[PDB]
Amino acid sequence: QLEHILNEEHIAHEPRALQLLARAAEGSLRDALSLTDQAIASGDGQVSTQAVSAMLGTLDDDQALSLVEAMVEANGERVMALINEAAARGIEWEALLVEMLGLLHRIAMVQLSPAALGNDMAAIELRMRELARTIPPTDIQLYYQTLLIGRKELPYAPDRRMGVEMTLLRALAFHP
Amino acid sequence: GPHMSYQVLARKWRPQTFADVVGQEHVLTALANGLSLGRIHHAYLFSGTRGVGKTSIARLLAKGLNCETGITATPCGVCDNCREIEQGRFVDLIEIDAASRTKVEDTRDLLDNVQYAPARGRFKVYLIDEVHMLSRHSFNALLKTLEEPPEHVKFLLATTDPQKLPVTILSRCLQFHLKALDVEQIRHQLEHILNEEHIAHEPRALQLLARAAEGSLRDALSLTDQAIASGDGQVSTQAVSAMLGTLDDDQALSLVEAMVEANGERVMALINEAAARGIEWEALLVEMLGLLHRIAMVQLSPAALGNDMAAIELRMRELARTIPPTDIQLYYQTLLIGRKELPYAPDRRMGVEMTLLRALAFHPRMPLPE
Amino acid sequence: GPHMSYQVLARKWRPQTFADVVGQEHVLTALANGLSLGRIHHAYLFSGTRGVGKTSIARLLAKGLNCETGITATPCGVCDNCREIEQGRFVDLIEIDAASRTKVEDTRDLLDNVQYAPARGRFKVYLIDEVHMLSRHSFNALLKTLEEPPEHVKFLLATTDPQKLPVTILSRCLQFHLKALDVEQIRHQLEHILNEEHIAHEPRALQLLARAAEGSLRDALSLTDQAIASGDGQVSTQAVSAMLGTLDDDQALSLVEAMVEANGERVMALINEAAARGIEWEALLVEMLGLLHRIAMVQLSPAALGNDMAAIELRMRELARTIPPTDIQLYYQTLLIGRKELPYAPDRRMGVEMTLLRALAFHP
Amino acid sequence: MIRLYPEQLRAQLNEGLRAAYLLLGNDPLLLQESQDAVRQVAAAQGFEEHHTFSIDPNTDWNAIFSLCQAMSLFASRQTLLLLLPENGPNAAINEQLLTLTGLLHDDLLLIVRGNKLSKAQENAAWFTALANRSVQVTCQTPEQAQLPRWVAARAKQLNLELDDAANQVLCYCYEGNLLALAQALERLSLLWPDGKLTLPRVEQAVNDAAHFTPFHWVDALLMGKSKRALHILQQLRLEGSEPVILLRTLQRELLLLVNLKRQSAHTPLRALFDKHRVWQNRRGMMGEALNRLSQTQLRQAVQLLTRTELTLKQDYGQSVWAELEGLSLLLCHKPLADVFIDG
Amino acid sequence: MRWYPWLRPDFEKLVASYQAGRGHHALLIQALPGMGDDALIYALSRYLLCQQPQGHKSCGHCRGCQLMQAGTHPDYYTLAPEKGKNTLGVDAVREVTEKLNEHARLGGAKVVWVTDAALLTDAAANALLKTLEEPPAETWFFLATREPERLLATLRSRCRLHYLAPPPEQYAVTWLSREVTMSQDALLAALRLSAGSPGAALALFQGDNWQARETLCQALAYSVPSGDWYSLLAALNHEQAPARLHWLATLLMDALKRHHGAAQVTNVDVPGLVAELANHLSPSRLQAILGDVCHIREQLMSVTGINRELLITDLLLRIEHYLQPGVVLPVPHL
Amino acid sequence: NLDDWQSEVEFTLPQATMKRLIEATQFSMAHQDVRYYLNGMLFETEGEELRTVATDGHRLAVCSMPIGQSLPSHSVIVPRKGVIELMRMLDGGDNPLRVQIGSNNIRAHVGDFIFTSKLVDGRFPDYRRVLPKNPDKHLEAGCDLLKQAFARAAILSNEKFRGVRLYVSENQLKITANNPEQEEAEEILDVTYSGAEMEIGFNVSYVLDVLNALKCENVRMMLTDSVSSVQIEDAASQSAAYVVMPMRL
RNA sequence: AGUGGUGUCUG
DNA sequence: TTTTTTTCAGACACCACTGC
Ligand SMILES: Nc1ncnc2c1ncn2[C@@H]1O[C@H](COP(=O)(O)OP(=O)(O)O)[C@@H](O)[C@H]1O
Ligand SMILES: Nc1ncnc2c1ncn2[C@@H]1O[C@H](COP(=O)(O)OP(=O)(O)O)[C@@H](O)[C@H]1O
Ligand code: BEF
Ligand code: BEF
Ligand SMILES: [Mg+2]
Ligand SMILES: [Mg+2]
Ligand SMILES: [Zn+2]
Ligand SMILES: [Zn+2]
Ligand SMILES: [Zn+2]
Repeated sequence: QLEHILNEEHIAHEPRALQLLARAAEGSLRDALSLTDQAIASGDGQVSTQAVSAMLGTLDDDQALSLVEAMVEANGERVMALINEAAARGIEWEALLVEMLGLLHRIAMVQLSPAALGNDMAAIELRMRELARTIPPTDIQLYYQTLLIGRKELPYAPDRRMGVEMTLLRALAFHP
Repeated sequence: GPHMSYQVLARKWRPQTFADVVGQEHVLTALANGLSLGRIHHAYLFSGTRGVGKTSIARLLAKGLNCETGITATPCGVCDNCREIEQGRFVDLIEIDAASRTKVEDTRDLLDNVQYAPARGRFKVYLIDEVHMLSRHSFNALLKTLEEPPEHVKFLLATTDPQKLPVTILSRCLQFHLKALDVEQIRHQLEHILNEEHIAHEPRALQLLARAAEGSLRDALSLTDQAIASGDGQVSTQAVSAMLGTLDDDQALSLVEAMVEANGERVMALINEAAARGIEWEALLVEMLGLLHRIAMVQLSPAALGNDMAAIELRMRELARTIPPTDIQLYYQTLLIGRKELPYAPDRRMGVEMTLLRALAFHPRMPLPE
Repeated sequence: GPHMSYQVLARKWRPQTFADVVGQEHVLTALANGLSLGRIHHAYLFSGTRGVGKTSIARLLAKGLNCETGITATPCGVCDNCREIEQGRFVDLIEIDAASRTKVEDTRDLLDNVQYAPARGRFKVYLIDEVHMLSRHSFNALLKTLEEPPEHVKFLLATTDPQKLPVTILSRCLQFHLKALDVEQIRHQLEHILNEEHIAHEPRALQLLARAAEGSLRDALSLTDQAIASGDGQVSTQAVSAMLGTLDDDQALSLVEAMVEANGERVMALINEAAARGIEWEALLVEMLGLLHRIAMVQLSPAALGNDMAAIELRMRELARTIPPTDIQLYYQTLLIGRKELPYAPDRRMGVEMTLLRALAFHP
Repeated sequence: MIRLYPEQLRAQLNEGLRAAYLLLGNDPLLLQESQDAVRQVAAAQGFEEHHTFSIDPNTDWNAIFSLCQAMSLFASRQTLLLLLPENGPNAAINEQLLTLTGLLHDDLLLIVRGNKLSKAQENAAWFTALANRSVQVTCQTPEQAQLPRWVAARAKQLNLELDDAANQVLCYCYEGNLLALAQALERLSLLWPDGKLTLPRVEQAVNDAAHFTPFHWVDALLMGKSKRALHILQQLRLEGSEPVILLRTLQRELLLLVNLKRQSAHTPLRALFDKHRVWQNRRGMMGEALNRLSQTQLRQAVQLLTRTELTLKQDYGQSVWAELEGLSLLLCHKPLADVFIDG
Repeated sequence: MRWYPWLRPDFEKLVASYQAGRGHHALLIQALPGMGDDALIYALSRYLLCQQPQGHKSCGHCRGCQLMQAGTHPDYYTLAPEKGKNTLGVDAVREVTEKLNEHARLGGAKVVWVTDAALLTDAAANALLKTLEEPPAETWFFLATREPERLLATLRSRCRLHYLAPPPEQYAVTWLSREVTMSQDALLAALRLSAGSPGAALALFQGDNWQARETLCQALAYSVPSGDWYSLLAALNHEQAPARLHWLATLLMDALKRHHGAAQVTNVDVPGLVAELANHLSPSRLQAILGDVCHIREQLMSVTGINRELLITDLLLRIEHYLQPGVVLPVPHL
Repeated sequence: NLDDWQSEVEFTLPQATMKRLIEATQFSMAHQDVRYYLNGMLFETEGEELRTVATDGHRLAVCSMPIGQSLPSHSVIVPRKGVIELMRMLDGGDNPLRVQIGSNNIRAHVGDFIFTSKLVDGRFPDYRRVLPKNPDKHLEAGCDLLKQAFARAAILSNEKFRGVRLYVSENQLKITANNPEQEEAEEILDVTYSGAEMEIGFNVSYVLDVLNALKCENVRMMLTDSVSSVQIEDAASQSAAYVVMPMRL
């Protein structure tokens, strides 16, 4: 529908930008249309893939899942980049740790039984599956314990940013 | 000294054009492009952290819409409409302190008067600030007029947490997220302001102010006003360091080294010196903890160090290369536990002293003699 | 002749003008320079621990701002405005107990009246105290008026827990951090108060009160009034040491020594003796922590033992020669955890006994 | 009175109409259809004028008494209806119900609609005075083991062909949701006038509406069905159920399980069941559960349940539903990790 | 409101402070439950609100004291938790503070008494600030607390603190023997269970809770040899759970004391059970069990609405798990 | 019951006198204000004069009436509820009114019955400093003439903050109102005046209440500058004065 | 508009 | 057979009945 709307609006569009917008819509067509008008705003009457992706990254709030993906993968530079993103957004750090804890707990519950994925998280199903199928339960246990300890010691840190960064550094250093 | 110059930098330096903003470029570029092409969406939401230009940019947009000339992305100043908007009390720019109009009867009263034509300008720009305070009924009441309002009414919403809004509204309105400001932008803004205020300033003072602002420029301006009040209308390293209650990184790194290199006598000497300067002990622990975390981050990647502490960069590198990560983790944990136990220590001074002594006794490469 | 009656040491001895304030020279000089230079902000947030001066500093700032002389760094008395402000009569100083007016109706109908001109003073000062107890919607209501108040309105917030305020509220203010008062200066203020009030005393009681006030002058005055009631108007060493639990003897060293040797019966016998003495368990534990701290000090650098305890000096030096630093650190951590969890025990004596049970049986 | 299921109501209505009809049960659909049938049959025998009332502490009883005693200028043959409140015939309502039971007449027909009545609590007086010449109609939601044949009967009476697969899919998405289930059958009839429903036809045009109570969750745990219990938990999360109700409902049966497994070393489970006054259908599933990985999950699960309870009852942010997922997975023969159990 | 003898000296030290006008308005009493803080505060209020006080006691003739005896006095404000709730809300504190703006109805002082400062909500405690700080003229405040450090720091900052010392152990035993006649070791153990407060020990003896303590002792006489600690649930689950958890923890403490050869234990009248506790249970296990029992008691006391049955069941099952070999024990932490 | 044997001041005052005295000051009290001393009416006794003062920090109202009986100077603050219910029970002007004010409670013997209330502990501010001390501009108008013009202007007034700009020129007065809808109302009135052009923006409800309190035919307003207060009274007496402090909008 | 009740949702 | 929930504090939202 976005493709048809843009084609009838004589708006130059790139095929990948439409898929990015649709994925970012979360199933609501009006969300896609508002994001599309905004993407035309971020630019000059053309829906370019780079501009749309940059706009989506600016609007992105899915930091904890990406942090868990990069920390489990042991990607230190990506983890630090994601922490920089979460800092620039003015995102609460204890909330970030709680979101990561919940994601790891849900990954473990999915590993125990596939029915643990409800309809509340239909946006992030695939990634969760990818993380549950490919990561042994021992590593998830270790990471959950590390992040729980870090959130326990978060208030007594130079600042919340450094506390979260150090907890993620410990989790990376585990390399289990 | 000067006259009644009470007008504080926080408000006197509120941006008045899109050229006077410190770089919310993802927002400014979109607003300029849309206003140039005319794709003026009927409702959208500036969402960010504190003091990063949500309200200011909203006012600049109102200026851009209501200028006497054609609808332009660069508002003028000779125009009567923009002059009224800048001075406040504009006929059509209806600022709505949403935290004072949370109720649904207030929202209904707002929606009844929507269809009335604008008086002097071309838009009746509703500027709802701190939207997240509206009740659920107020949000649902706004829903229909947010779908399609009259051709002259624009909604400018602004809030700190966009996730407390019902997601229907997040569908109705465009979303622009204003991120926090890097240290360089804040320090350059402080430089420019103090040039225009005829107040002599020093480099390290502005660097420390920009570091302690925490990514928001309103905190930086309040801190700058406090520093100007601390001095005789002058910004200096001594004044800002006394105001912020912190330590120069050289002293903290000297104490951290004396801990690492097992120079306990040096630890005692620097503790006594910091006692002489009248600096908080928990501040000492926090600064050593921050330096240890910076060493650990350097161990992760060389790009961890920021330019603000470039003076000690070399030493950082050395202490990062000398100490393997397990000892850095041990020191950080010991100092963290010491800070956590500091309130229950008999005295804060001896609490920090015993934290350092414990970090020295459990030293793996050079333990205290048994 | 008191207004009706003697109104307590803490209430009578509030700083009436500048240069009467004890310490806090950071905020004092900053406010003085702001008043003299014309750099006046609309929102000052005086945040700090208890009883170091946050309401008194704010009241002094309110006096200075709208004094009849002008915008003066040092307010006078005698004239109308600063006479009324200290008497709780001045209309333009609106004092809000934010812990009682937490509601949003109250904040909104406070903001309703901000636009009107002040009654007689230049500035319509709003002094909100205990700000952290305002509700979330109350803070968010105050946001846009702290940001852009009228030209005649000044806001003076005071907070004990500045972290509890929203980041936005902290962002719109000058966050003046009221540093706590160290032992020497709080002792000097107590000395000046007791000399001006013609109450005889002893110096040792003075520094006992100073070091037991935890860096808060209101607590020092409260303890001083308690000692005055106890000591029949004299702040004496014996009366303070009996009122404020202190360990004059070396029993804090004896119990530490018995606990170092992992001797159980002796430790329990000495705890029972201390309970018979009516000892203060918090004081006993802080003395143990300080004693282990000095043991660690003399372990690191010899001859660091304070000359004060030269009487028992050798004993601790002996310990410095005997017990490895790791065990001293472990004992310190255990006793400190006991200090932290002492209030949350079925009894104080039971909490101390549990702490010394955890601390007694590491090695055997 | 004549106690009746909805099956024979038509027949009874053809036999004759009594003084009062009491439609009781927890199923909105069964009550609604029974009321519609009763009103249609009454209209067939001249009962033309209708009325409605909600039995509430703020209702105007005087209007009810006036309309029951007095007659109208037209349509003298009249019927009256009352919606009983959620709790039922409150102690302040039984006396006025008795007055209505005195203020009736052969001209009026009374319809009583509401949830099931705790007969053990409320009996006689009003109940027996109606029982003299009245009908009780029990309209309660068929349970999971009974729903498939009900849906098959409904499909047969609506002229649809449901196979076992479509029947079980419909019984899956809609439980305790017989109203939406009937609406789903009606929508499927609208979608295809063929009347032949297969697996994909029902699969496409169906939503996971459902409606469960914590007892369903506890029963699913006792049977050890992972997917069923997790579906129930998700459904009560979306429905907005209070998690503390779930905690108490699980806790009762969990402490019973702990007691039974501890005492089973000296006594067979039959005498333990008799000791604790547990019913036979409960007895079967509890016997099935007691010998399914016990003596480890019964203290580990109590530990996790205590963790959830304290976390729920100290803060206000909740976030206990994932911990309830942990419990749902522990009691269904899927061992967890000590990391999440201890915390 | 009964007068205990040990209040008699301390009363003087307080009432003399209110005779010269030098009394701190906000007097915070630190006293164990039953020690007599309530009676002391009540007597002080009767002295203060009498229009013509005589010496150091209530005159018993003036309008103020006869209204106080009648339970109705407009100048006498009391802050107590609402019936059925163990919490003092912010609304009552706020109402009393607003009523303090008006002058005293009877022309005398204004006396506000908070029954127990520990039950105050955080909001209620904060609303009491700036009124303790600078109360209107002739306003006298009072507070009571089991442990002052549990109160808000700012709340006790503006309060002169008076500590009611429990009487000497021999004198407390003498008073208990004068009150009720039982074995000397029984009174001694009851006293030292109650933190030396004779009032709490006396209340323990008058109530049935001593029989419940004996029930727990019997259930332990079964539980310790066989490792069957779950049974104690029947003897633990009750409205008075914290008291029985405290008794269990004190039995464990006595066992640990006997392991180290301590001269004096708490349960002096129960030597056989503490001997069984010491012999069968390892000191490390004893310490872990004591720590967990105390932690569960504190959780049960602090968090409101908690389920006693879940807490006690988990505690007993965890203890039974700890008794088995090959398992780790809890480590106290910061 | 009556333990207030001694009273600070005593009045045997006609009912109509105190009816006017309260009615001329009641509307300026503060309702549930944080300044607890302003949530009431100050009765002040000096010479043979009794004065009621009420302010909320945005408007002051003072009304003085002679008694004839010499009384000591005294001040008292009667709360909002007490004074309102005393006003309600103050009917039947035939019977005199007895007033008995002590240091902590107030009593009013009306007709045959007795009324009791408590006092506000705070000390009322000095209203003499609120009154402008150098009124250089004096203007006169008709009470009803001025009031109807203000009402017509208030018709199209900001419903939230009812505020009008009053301009004074030579023998001419101007009242301008606007609402957020830009609906402008403008009323011009003929007055007698001698001074300089001046604009001042103040609330409308307060001025209308002031005019309604002065049931007179000639009204004198005294003004100093655009920022200070305005003192309104009648030209036939000086027993009732009102102070309206403007808005800075 | 003042007063009182119901009820729902946020920490 | 029934069997189902902690809490203190605060913010809205709707609907009598009163009172002009
Ligand atoms: N992008 C920016 N450029 C320049 N100044 C800024 C910027 N953002 C914030 N400020 C400073 O902060 C003050 C208030 O900013 P404001 O726009 O109110 O932030 P908010 O988004 O929180 O309302 C301004 O007066 C200005 O000095
Ligand atoms: N800086 C100070 N200088 C002098 N006295 C002080 C100071 N700080 C506190 N005090 C004493 O403490 C009493 C209470 O001070 P206050 O300013 O109310 O503390 P708070 O910040 O906690 O409200 C004062 O009456 C004064 O005696
Ligand atoms: F509007 Be901002 F958060 F100061
Ligand atoms: F106001 Be203070 F912190 F006692
Ligand atoms: Mg803003
Ligand atoms: Mg204060
Ligand atoms: Zn313009
Ligand atoms: Zn002065
Ligand atoms: Zn008396």
